[PDB]
Amino acid sequence: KTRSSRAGLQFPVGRVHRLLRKGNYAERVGAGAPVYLAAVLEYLTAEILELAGNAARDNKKTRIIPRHLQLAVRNDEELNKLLGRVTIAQGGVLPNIQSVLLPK
Amino acid sequence: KTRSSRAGLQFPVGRVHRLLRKGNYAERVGAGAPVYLAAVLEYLTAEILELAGNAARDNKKTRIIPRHLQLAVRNDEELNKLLGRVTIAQGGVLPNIQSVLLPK
Amino acid sequence: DNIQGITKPAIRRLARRGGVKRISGLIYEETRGVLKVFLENVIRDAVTYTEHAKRKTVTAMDVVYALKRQGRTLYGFGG
Amino acid sequence: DNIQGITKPAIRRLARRGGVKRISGLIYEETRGVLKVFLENVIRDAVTYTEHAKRKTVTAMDVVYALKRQGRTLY
Amino acid sequence: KTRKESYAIYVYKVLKQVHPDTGISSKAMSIMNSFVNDVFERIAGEASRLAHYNKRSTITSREIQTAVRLLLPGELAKHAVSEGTKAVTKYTSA
Amino acid sequence: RKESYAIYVYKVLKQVHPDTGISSKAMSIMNSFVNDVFERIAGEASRLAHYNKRSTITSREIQTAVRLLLPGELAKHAVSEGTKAVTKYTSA
Amino acid sequence: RYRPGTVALREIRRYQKSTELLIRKLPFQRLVREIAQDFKTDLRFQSSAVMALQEASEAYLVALFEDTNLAAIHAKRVTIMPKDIQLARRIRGERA
Amino acid sequence: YRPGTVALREIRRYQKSTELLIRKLPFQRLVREIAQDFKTDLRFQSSAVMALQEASEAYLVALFEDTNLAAIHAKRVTIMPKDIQLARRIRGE
DNA sequence: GAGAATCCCGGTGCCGAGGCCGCTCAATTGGTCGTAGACAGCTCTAGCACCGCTTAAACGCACGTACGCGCTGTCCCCCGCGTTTTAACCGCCAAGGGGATTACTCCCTAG
DNA sequence: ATGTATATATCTGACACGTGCCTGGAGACTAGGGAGTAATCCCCTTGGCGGTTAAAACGCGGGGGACAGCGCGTACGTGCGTTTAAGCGGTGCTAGAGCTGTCTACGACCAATTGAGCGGCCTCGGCACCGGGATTCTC
Repeated sequence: KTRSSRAGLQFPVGRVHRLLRKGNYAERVGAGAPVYLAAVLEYLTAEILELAGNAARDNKKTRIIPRHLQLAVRNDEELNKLLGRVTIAQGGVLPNIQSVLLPK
Repeated sequence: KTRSSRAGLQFPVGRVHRLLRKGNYAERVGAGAPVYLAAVLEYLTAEILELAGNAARDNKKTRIIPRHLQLAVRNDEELNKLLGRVTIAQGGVLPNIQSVLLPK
Repeated sequence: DNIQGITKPAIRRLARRGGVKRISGLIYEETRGVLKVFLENVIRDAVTYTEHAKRKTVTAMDVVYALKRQGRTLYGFGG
Repeated sequence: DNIQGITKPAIRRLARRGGVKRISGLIYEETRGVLKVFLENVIRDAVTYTEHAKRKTVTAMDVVYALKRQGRTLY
Repeated sequence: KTRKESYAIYVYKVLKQVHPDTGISSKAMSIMNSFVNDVFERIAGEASRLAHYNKRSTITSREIQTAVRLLLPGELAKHAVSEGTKAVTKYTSA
Repeated sequence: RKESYAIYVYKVLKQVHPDTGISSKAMSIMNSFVNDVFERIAGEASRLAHYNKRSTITSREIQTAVRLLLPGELAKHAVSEGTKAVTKYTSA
Repeated sequence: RYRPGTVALREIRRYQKSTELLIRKLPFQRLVREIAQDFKTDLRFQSSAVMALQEASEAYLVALFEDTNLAAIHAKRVTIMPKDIQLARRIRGERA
Repeated sequence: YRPGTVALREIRRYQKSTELLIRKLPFQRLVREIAQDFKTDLRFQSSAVMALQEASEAYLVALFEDTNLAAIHAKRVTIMPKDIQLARRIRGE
């Protein structure tokens, strides 16, 4: 009977509707816009959860450390442009050494 | 009769009150906030207009060009760090020649 | 085709108003490349702006709010 | 002695995390001064958020908003 | 106690749905909680300004559709507008 | 009516520089400028209203916001002029 | 009479003194026309729009050439090379 | 004295792990004192101080990556304060 | 010592920047009430400070070798300039396709 | 003489499931005004004329600037002796963070009104443009 189950989606649609009502964005809100928000949110976390999963099995660890999502987010240019300006706590540096800086 | 003349300001209270009312910033708004924003705007265009008059008096011009307002923003470093992200149309840049480029 | 419209003396004038004294020949194609990708990004904003409003013209308000979108806004044509 | 509280080998580890092979000896005071004015610019916004919140101490979310302010958003 | 609002269980069991044998830590829940309300306020603002630029006084699927077609660099928008349209058609089907 | 701010800063300019004029292109430039600062400070007023759950915006919140985004001595002069403006409001 | 260079100094002084556009309008609106017709079909345009992107393009050109000037000064060179503008776009975050 | 091998292992050993470099108590008084500039005896917070620690570490590693890239541009590995001034001026400040 | 190349002083339409009336919405004033900000008062989390053992990290002196730097010979590729020539730009003329707005309406989103 | 190999046996240690609960999302009912459509007027810009003209393309003489190359010294890397004051962790104290209660006055809402800023029209002088003479780096 929940509207998220009626939409066939997993991310909640009443929660984002509640946050949209008192979030002071618009005085009138349509019905399909929170569904569209939940859809694009589910797609974004589905994509980086696939990325964190393949980083986790690349390092062979059952638990995704945030460092796994650092080298998951630095391995694609779309999120290198979407999350390039961001600053991450406990992120480290990806392995990148110039060829000229290496000896011989 | 006007609230700007009642508070001694020049920018109107009702117009900026309608601006902060229909612009969905807050459902409940204040009354000292529009007169105080009018005061802050009065100070801002006072500093801008005095800098523009200083940039126009030394160039011996009765009118203020976009070159004069460009000289008004790009000279004082406080306002230059305030609004340095915004470019000026038909403003140009100040004459800056580095010390290396000077022929000796 | 039509990318040489910003030809060599135009880039020379841009360099002279930019402050660079000496110009090599490889500067011109790189500068028009970054110009044709920067204006491509602005027009990429403007196409979604126009198709949002069901409006088939591009005004000065379109490019001014687009420059507001990439954080390089400009005064003179609305705020 | 707040300037020399931060150690030179800590700046060495920061340089080796940045990818610096050879580093000079006059870089430490200038790097410390740039870091001092950067943290002062951050803590100015942080302390105005503490006076916003009717609190006499600092918390998490004021530093969070102060990091979201100037475009180095904290994660 | 206080009723804290967090979508950690939602991300936790889409992780369990797509990766049935993978674990996670609490710092990770905090870190993509920061992700999803970062993008939630970012794209909620974007659409807001846009619709106000359009001078419209509401937020239906159209404004957020052009906002998510415009905002993020690529690829994820190409799947995202398709899957969002498919989501709103299963909503209107129900 | 099509709202603008022409006669306002014309009166302000006659107050500060009574023998100086300005052009219409520059008038549009300062129109874009006043719209920019108004939208910036109104967005800041909304977000630091939203930070501490306060549904009402008063003078002290956006006072701290102009202490925030403006640098030092301009913020001092702005807050002094703003405080005297609201006290000559509330005196009357 | 014949100099290695002094006309360039007078030219940069006059161009920093002046504020007029140095980019011709017809090739500019021709190239944005080609980009717009490459993206979509049958678009309309305004004149204030194309002088607005003219102002944006000249401001971005002024900023990028100031960037390459400072990078060439710190590189102890007078002639400019595309390595400086490549490092300028890499440092500023325009490409990465 | 073996030159370069120990430095290469050093570069790999803090480009592989994610350890903290700045000590917590020096930086503590540092920011505490920068805080006193605005609020004295400012009761502080552990989340606040590791927020400043990670923000300062990220800014330091970004500025130092900028510095060594523009030094490798300048055909010289070593670092001068004019390189830091160039990186600060070009990057926006 | 000469010469292109500047700055400076004087005439000339002009056409784009100041007033002014008409007046139409928009800021101003007054009444009403229901809720949110502010103050008082309340319970405990957590920040501050100090003591003491452990010890790995930090300072300091000694030296050694590649690398920053100083100088040099060299192509050679950009820079000033004469000669076509080729597209830019100004003045203008008509179309017609698209932007604004009036005007009812109904449904779907506020409550 | 000693590692070790491969199974014990205890034995903690960090992690996922089975009960309460409360509160906010969903079902149902009422309203009104915000998009929806579309027609019509008007306005501007996209083509198309054509002259003419500053300015780009092209080729050629020449001169300092960039290229690799070689030597001089010294500065950071490496190492061991000697601190030291970071880290753990422990305890004691109390400010202040945070939640609840209650009040009341600033402020949203509504109806009438007056007034002042938008605009078409009108008028005129500041500045660019042109012409010719003084003046200053440069060869």
